[PDB]
Amino acid sequence: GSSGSSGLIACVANDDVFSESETRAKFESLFRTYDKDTTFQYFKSFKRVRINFSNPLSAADARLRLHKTEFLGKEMKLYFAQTLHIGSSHLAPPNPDKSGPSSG
Repeated sequence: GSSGSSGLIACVANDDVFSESETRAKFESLFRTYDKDTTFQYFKSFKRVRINFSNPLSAADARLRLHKTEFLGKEMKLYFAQTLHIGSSHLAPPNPDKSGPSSG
């Protein structure tokens, strides 16, 4: 699966978590602790946090180890990011180009 989806949309109610103060870290550590290549994307106003992982494994544990779990006293939620971007078969791409794929 060259291009696989391994993200998670964590919904936090603590408006503070959306600050550089520190409250944020705590939230990150929760996931970061698992994977180090995990990326975090905070969306102000949308009260959403997209956490991308390096493998479809951690993403799972990140849910059980989190979610409803009372995060600092406030219950947080987590949804499985549906795919990456719009799919569906469309106008086939133009002729390919020279390339040398490696093993996997």
